[PDB]
Amino acid sequence: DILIVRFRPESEIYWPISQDSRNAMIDKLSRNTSVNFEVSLEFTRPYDP
Amino acid sequence: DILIVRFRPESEIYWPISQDSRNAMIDKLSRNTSVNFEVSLEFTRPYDP
Amino acid sequence: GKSQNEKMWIATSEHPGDQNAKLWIKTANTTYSGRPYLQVVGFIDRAFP
Repeated sequence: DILIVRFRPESEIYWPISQDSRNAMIDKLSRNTSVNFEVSLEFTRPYDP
Repeated sequence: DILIVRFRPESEIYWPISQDSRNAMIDKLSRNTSVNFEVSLEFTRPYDP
Repeated sequence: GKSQNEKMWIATSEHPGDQNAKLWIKTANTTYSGRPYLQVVGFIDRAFP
């Protein structure tokens, strides 16, 4: 009932962010506005009939 | 009740694989480790109230 | 690496407190690049009602 999950360190896909939206990120992270880092991990089970 | 589904042969999106992860693919497919090709086809119905 | 179109992110995890504590499970380095894996130990339940 214990599985060793080992994600790779290198990114799965090249970072698909538009230069304009990346500039939006930059200017949002340059004010008093507080944003949160997102850490999402999803465990998906095999289908059970 | 029979629909003729015809996917296009040319890829929908350019293959979004990082060079490092593609190297991981290459070196994983260069050992005794056995990996499986994935063939996923999803039929999605329209919403029923 | 090359031009800004190829943004790629690499993640390295550091254990809180003492990284060398025996409670942690050792992360084997990548066999393809030479970086530690990101380990997530799973405690999976099997019973459902």
